[PDB]
Amino acid sequence: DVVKQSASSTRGRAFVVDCQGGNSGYLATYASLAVGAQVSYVPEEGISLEQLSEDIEYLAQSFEKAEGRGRFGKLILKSTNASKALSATKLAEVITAEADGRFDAKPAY
Amino acid sequence: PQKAIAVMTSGGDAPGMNSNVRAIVRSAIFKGCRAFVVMEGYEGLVRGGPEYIKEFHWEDVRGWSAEGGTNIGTARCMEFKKREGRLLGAQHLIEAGVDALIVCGGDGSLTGADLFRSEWPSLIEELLKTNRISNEQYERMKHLNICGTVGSIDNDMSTTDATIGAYSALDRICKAIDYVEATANSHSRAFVVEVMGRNCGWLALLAGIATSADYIFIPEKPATSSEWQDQMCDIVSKHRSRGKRTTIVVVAEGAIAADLTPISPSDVHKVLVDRLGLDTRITTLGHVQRGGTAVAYDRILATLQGLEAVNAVLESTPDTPSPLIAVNENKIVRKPLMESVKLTKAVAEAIQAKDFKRAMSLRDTEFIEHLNNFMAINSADHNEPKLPKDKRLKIAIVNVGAPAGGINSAVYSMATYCMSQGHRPYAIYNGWSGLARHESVRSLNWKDMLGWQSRGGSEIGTNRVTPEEADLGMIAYYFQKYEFDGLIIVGGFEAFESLHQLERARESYPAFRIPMVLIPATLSNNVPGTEYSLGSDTALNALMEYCDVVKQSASSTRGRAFVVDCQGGNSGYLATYASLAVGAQVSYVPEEGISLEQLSEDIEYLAQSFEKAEGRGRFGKLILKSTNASKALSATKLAEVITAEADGRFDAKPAYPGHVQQGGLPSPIDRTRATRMAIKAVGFIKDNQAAIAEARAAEENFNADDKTISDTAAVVGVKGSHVVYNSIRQLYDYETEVSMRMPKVIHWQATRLIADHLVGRKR
Amino acid sequence: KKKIAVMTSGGDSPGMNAAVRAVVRTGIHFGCDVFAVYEGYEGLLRGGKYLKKMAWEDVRGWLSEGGTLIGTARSMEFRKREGRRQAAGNLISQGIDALVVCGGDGSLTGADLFRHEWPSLVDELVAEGRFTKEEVAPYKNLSIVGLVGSIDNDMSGTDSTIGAYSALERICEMVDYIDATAKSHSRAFVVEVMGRHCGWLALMAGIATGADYIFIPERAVPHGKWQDELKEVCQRHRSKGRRNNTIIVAEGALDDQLNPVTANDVKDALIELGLDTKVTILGHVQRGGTAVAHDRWLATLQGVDAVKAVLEFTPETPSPLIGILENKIIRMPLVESVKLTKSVATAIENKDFDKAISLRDTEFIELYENFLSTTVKDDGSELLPVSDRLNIGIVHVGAPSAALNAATRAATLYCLSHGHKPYAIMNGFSGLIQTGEVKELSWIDVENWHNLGGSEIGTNRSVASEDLGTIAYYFQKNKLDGLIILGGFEGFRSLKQLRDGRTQHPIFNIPMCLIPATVSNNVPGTEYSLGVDTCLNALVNYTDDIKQSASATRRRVFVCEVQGGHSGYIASFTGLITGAVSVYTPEKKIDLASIREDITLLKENFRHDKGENRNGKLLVRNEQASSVYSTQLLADIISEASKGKFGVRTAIPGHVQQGGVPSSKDRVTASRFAVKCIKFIEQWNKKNEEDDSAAVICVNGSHVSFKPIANLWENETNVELRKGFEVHWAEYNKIGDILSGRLKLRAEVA
Ligand SMILES: O=P(O)(O)OC[C@H]1O[C@@](CO)(OP(=O)(O)O)[C@@H](O)[C@@H]1O
Ligand SMILES: O=P(O)(O)OC[C@H]1O[C@@](CO)(OP(=O)(O)O)[C@@H](O)[C@@H]1O
Ligand SMILES: O=P(O)(O)OC[C@H]1O[C@@](CO)(OP(=O)(O)O)[C@@H](O)[C@@H]1O
Ligand SMILES: O=P(O)(O)OC[C@H]1O[C@](O)(CO)[C@@H](O)[C@@H]1O
Ligand SMILES: O=P(O)(O)OC[C@H]1O[C@](O)(CO)[C@@H](O)[C@@H]1O
Repeated sequence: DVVKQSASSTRGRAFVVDCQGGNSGYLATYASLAVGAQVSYVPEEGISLEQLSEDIEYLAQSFEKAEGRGRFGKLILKSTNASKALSATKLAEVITAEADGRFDAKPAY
Repeated sequence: PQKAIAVMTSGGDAPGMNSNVRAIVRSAIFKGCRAFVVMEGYEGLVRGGPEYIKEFHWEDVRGWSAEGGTNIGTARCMEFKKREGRLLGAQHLIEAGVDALIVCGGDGSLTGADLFRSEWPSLIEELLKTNRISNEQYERMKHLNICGTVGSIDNDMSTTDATIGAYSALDRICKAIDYVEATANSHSRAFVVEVMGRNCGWLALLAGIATSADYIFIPEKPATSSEWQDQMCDIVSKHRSRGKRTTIVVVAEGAIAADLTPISPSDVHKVLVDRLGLDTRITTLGHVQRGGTAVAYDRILATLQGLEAVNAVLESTPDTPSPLIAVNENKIVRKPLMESVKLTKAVAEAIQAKDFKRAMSLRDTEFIEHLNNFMAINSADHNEPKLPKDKRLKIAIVNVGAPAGGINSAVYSMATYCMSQGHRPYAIYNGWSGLARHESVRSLNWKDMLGWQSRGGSEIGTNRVTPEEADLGMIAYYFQKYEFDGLIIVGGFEAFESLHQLERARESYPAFRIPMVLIPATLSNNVPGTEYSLGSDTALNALMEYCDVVKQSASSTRGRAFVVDCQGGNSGYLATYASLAVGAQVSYVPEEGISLEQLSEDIEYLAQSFEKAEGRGRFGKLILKSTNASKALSATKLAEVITAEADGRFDAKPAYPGHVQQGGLPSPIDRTRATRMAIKAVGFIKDNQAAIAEARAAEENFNADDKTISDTAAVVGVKGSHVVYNSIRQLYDYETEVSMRMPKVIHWQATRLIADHLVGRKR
Repeated sequence: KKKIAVMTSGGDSPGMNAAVRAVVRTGIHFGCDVFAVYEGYEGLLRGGKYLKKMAWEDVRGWLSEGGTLIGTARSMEFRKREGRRQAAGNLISQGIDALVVCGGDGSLTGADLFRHEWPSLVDELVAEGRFTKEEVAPYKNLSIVGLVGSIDNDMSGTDSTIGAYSALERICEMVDYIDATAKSHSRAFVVEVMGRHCGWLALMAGIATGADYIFIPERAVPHGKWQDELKEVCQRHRSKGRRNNTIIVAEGALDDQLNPVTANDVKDALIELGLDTKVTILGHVQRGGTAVAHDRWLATLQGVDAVKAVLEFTPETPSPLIGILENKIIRMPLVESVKLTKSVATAIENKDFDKAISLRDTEFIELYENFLSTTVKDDGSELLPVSDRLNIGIVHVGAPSAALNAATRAATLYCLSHGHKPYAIMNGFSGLIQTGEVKELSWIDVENWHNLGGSEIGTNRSVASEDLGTIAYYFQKNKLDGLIILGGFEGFRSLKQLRDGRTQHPIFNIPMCLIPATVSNNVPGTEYSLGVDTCLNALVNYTDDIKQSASATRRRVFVCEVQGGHSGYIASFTGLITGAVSVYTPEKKIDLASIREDITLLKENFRHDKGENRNGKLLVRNEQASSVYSTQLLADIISEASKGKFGVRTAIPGHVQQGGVPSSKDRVTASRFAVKCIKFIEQWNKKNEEDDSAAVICVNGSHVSFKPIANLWENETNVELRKGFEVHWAEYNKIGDILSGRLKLRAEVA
């Protein structure tokens, strides 16, 4: 809640939040449902580059449609074991790049 | 009252003399003596004072371990033959305060040293009785202490297994033949490669084995006159007619027939053309065999011998016979100069008196073994001769773990050896996963393996899947199906684990009730039961060369060090020897780790080094770091920390040679040693049929855990050119630290120290 | 339907396999069918079996294979029309009407006599049973394309023959070994090198090994006086401190009277002077070994053009021979070149060497001139200018390259030749500023620098602007008349800086030129910085080994990160002579889209494999390709998609790309360029008793010239990506994208 409020303040920003739970997506899932996370990645599913690309486009449009409005910050909860290759940090970097100026992303641990 | 030691290289130069000189200079300065270098051999002694008998300082041999020939030169001695020459020599030494002389070179040069030593008293006397030397001097050094270090590419000094330079020459030879082979294969030609070695055939033999030559002409086995033309023509013909497009005949420069008359390359050329009528060319490598930078083995050998050579002259006394450093069963030792040269003069005699077996015995600890091995693999299946009467089994070979230089040689050698015995060799492609999932058994046909003796990579394929992971059942099944009397596993620690699994899977699956044996192989040298896994020397050279190149870089920028990430898992073997071979300043290993304290001092020591070095031209510094030496600090991060801690005084960059560490084409050592391990493994298979056989009856309570049955599942190891055998059970249960994929006791912590001393590093 | 046949006849040379592999795949790509012809003409004669339809994978790995994998035998039977007609039947039998021959000048000739004689032989077959007029119909005319595969580079018409540089490299390797031992015994070695009747090999090797003297036919030595000239030279060098002498003698060496000059003739002469002398005949080591980067590159491109030329054939077009002229690939009338080369002997028979020498490659005369002025004219004799002799300074600006010393050396010797004083500005600009250290170089100081990589005087990236004044202070203090900057972009940036500083600093008005030096080839205005070839080869040897490591473990991809800063030239070139299935450069976008098309090509490609043994695949990614997608992220993203189907590993050669020893090409170019610069300084110095005096020596498609640093510093990407604006390789790439197997894999996925 606190992190999303941040994101909503800057406008056009999403946070990739590193979540616990080892190989269990239980925590990320319910947390996600409870805060209305836009995206959530879990160990059981992984993060396929394809899924990542669509999520980035969808997110992209979200902010466009949102214009500069006040409570449109977005959250991407990511269980750490959801990917050994992409960390919450690297994920934000990739998204921000793929975003291409449209919106950016920061990591949260 | 600081004494002094001096070195000189005499006779034909040989790769590694510089490494020798470098160690002697440093070891002397380390021990507290003053180091002296004699230019242009003994001539240098006739001429005198500085310029020819120049005092050296630590930084003067900097970088030498990576340079060819002798930087201090070697000349033909004229003046020293005469007494006035030998007299001047003594004066000049005395005038330089040098009464300890170390000479590196051929035996001829060694003896000259001894004589000089004995003639010393006589000389100083005349010198006194005529001034030239003060009375103060006469007393001060009325005795000459010397020590020899034999450097030669011929490897023909009887009391030592390897002369400094020998393996380097062998490397040069195999490199030229590998080139010649490719054009030869284009035209399906035949080449007669004339090789050096003077009167020894060590080079021609090893080369032939390494390059899979069709025939070698060595002087220790003249066996012929009329025999060789038929002997050669026969096996060549069989080879060519069965597929081999090329014909490589290695000819020792000093080969002769049984009648002691010489056999020349031409002689062999003619026959190849006239009798067999094939396109033939003669190639005389000449001195390239003398050039090049010393191979890791030579650098490391010369570096150790040099150190010992100083120890020897420093403890020699008027009554001690003149020493000489050598190697026996990969162990640095002292030998009496005289006996040694006497034993060598012997060979010439034995040869001059047709007693060839005698001469052959005077060579190195494993000369004969190689010859027999060559013979076998060379004939292999081309001659029904199937040495054993139907006692021939069906043996399987497989690769498990990372690829490594020499594994293909092992396979090729094991296959062709089987063929000379009558055994039927079967290869299991792509290890256990390849067996269970694709029934990958194949029959190794001689024609299909052309070239394998010297190929890198893994022709039959390898992975890290263990038997249990591929389903033991399917394994045992196919095993039974093909009826394997014995298994030969070539590979690393996964291959170790495999052996172990298959053996303790004995009772439960009687198909494993056969003899097994593991030929260790991994550039890491982390497999228990041996001091040398296959692929090691190839990686050591790969890394060494990389480092040479990288340090050159660092020296170019001035005030710069490189942190090179090394391989070897939890084994600091590679980093250690590499480090010793390239004179790395610092080296971090897994067994020791990288304590922030040590790091700090190394950074300061490094710091001063560069300050004292000023802007000079060859002061680059290397820090070899096994990856596992620290999970926290990577070569990259290490560089960053040093660079920061450096604080502008000097900086550091990372270097990740990575996989080139596996090398390309396996080294002559790795190749020849592979066929040696391969053959003794086949031997183990046959020699262990008895036991588990007369018991491999019904899978009844006649199968247990008795040393006699377990001991048919062992690792062919080596303890200094030796060859040992140890039950996988012995090793796995008491000598292994399986949790970390490596032996419980490390056998090279001592040399780590030597290394520090040579480069001046502390704790 | 078009079937094409490739044959490799004559003496084999490194690169032929590379050549064949192109022809096969370029053909298959364009819908043709390609057939290999084993044992050369012989196999062509023997027909069937000795003639085989090649698959795409039949040539995988051929980029790193010695000699020719389809062999080369000599055939007597072909010498008779029966045999020729014989063969012609074999081809027509397979529906083949295009022959691509790669080999010595000989084979190339015979390949024409065949095309000009085919219809005729076709009739016979129509008659004497064999073929109906109907069958032999479409296969009426022969298409013939020649590729010169030879280490002699004796084919007048084309600047370089496939395998010539490889053999050169081999010579250098061997001579380098010899040096060690020769140095120890202060001896003299007479080294004999192949070359048939061409001294290109000797001449190159001469310059590349710091030889004391050479012997080439194109310059028959003074029939009776050469043994003294030689002794003179060697003696003089030895007195100056040289310990060993090295004389390179070509096989075809001869004197005025066409009397052959022998290695031993040479040896005897030296023995006479009293020097411990040995003779070494390298022999066939000059024919083996894999192809160096130049030959793999040359062979792959020329092979691709041969197929295209075939598809472009017409009844009246004459037999084309694929060559290279302004470092661009060209086609030329085969018959012409065979004659022009045939004529070389002619002029030698009539002792008209001048005529002969002009028939050799574009740069031959230049080289020879370079060699003399750098080695024999140190007599005081040749250009020892009056007293308008100069103080020339030399600095290394940038990361180490492998030709700096060799170049500094050439420049020093030349300078001394003319009586100029060559100064070494120790440790780049930062060094000068901090210490004002400028040592005068002596003949013996520069000894053996010809093959010494790194920078003996020190080199670093500090630029001139760090304290433009103190620099100027020392240039003056040292009375410099000219400046040579050896280095990369920092050097280029520095030259600009100094040009500007002229207004405020009179001393910077002395002539100043930059010899680009960097593994990256990122210096604007030139197509070749020194050290580039050395890098490319280091990368070949590097990839060759890890390529073999992937093949060993089966089903495995390596992501290899190459240097070059923000210039993918090295990346592109490497990818081509590597067969890389994917080359990520900064010039080419790296988005998820691309990565996926890459995972695709891979997975797909891997579905096949089976052949294993030699099946390892790799990606070539440039150092700065993508700030986000690092070599590691790329490798892991890829693994994760593989889903255990295959494995991935990363390769970061790193600083070894700087080399250990310069390659023969870099060693020779360094000498050329170094001298050209001393000359340029001389010219301007005399032309002053205007920025054009501050230039960069450039090479553009074979043509070397000087380019004013100012007009150039607007072809740059200055305070940004530091690289030259344009890119001259986008052709390599699209071709590479075919042979690599990329598009082929792209297709299957759809
Ligand atoms: O301090 P450590 O041992 O790293 O534990 C951190 C976290 O690991 C976890 C997983 O996030 O353990 P576990 O998987 O067993 O549930 C949490 O329980 C715990 O908060
Ligand atoms: O590419 P993988 O198969 O992971 O292996 C890389 C390296 O790991 C090593 C150790 O560095 O394996 P190993 O410990 O079994 O010797 C090397 O042999 C091998 O080159
Ligand atoms: O030694 P550092 O200064 O880190 O340079 C590393 C590499 O970067 C490069 C580019 O890859 O610099 P540069 O662009 O100036 O040529 C290489 O030349 C150099 O080897
Ligand atoms: O180089 P030289 O003086 O001809 O001596 C060559 C001899 O030296 C050796 O290298 C032994 O030192 C032999 O292999 C060779 O036959
Ligand atoms: O190998 P061969 O049959 O002796 O032919 C050698 C000749 O071939 C060449 O390599 C030319 O193809 C020459 O350099 C050499 O003189």
